[PDB]
Amino acid sequence: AQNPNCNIMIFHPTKEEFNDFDKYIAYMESQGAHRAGLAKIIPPKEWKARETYDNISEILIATPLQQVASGRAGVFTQYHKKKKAMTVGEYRHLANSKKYQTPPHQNFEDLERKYWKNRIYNSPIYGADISGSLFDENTKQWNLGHLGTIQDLLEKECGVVIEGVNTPYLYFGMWKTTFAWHTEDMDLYSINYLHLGEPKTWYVVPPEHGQRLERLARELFPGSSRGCGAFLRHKVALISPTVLKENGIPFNRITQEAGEFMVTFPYGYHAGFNHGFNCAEAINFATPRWIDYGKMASQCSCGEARVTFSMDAFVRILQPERYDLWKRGQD
Ligand SMILES: O=C(O)CNC(=O)C(=O)O
Ligand SMILES: [Mg+2]
Ligand code: NI
Ligand SMILES: [Zn+2]
Repeated sequence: AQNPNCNIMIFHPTKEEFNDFDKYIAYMESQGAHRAGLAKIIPPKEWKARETYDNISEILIATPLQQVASGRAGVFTQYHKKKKAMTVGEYRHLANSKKYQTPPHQNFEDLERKYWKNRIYNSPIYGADISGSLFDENTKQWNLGHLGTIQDLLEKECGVVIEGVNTPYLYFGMWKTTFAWHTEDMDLYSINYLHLGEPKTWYVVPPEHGQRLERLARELFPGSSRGCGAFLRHKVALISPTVLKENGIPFNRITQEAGEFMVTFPYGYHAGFNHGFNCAEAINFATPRWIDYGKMASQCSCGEARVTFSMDAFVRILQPERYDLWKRGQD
């Protein structure tokens, strides 16, 4: 069995190996990369996503989100308070202000210590989930707006044509912006490219151990768990590495830098934080190996999780018994 300790693997594809996206995902899996839940892909030195980032300031962040925490430093939830619209140039100036800028630090480990000690005492503002792309149309390799769609994969595997579309999203971050513990919608893959700026630290639980994280979360968030049998779908709960280690939960950590891709694998729980002003692009995707995970994915039906149009068909075809209850949650 490849990668039996479920370590995060780092890949360096050549320019020739960078041509065929599907083939390279399957290669990484042949080496056991999915057992970690997360892999890093460093593009060949010949590749670029676009020519420059000098002309992005006029992108609008229509609904910036202030991430307000409740709880204790290692075990907390966050809610998102909507703020007034601002441009990317306005948001960058805000991120660099004395109130929001990254503090002085020695290295990534010192900054990680400061994040976990202090995060709850501040409310950073995140530009998340903005439909769009920063890849140039002429970038032919690993262009996240030109991937094979999940609807086409379901049709190729199962024979059924379905409605829906699959497009990328932009994330503009600042110091202490946080992504809560989650797996993807329908336990899909994700791919994330860090276009510019400061790093992103990730934490991940191997897919084979995801239910250990779920049991801890039910213990640590007992009101939320009574409310919803899949409350981590709400994407609000944070648990620190120290707390995970105290409770024997298997996990790994890695820091992504500008110019790097990360891939999350089906049912790989992940969480993390941004080091300072940055911009990432991400999209969900599927492969043949996903179908079995999609059929078994948990679902939130309490009303909270509320998701895209395109998840309807995935539930309806892969999970027909759950469909009626899930759709009640959506309405
Ligand atoms: O970058 C973020 O805020 C969160 N990203 C993801 O969870 C992802 O790419 O799957
Ligand atoms: Mg612009
Ligand atoms: Ni994710
Ligand atoms: Zn729910």
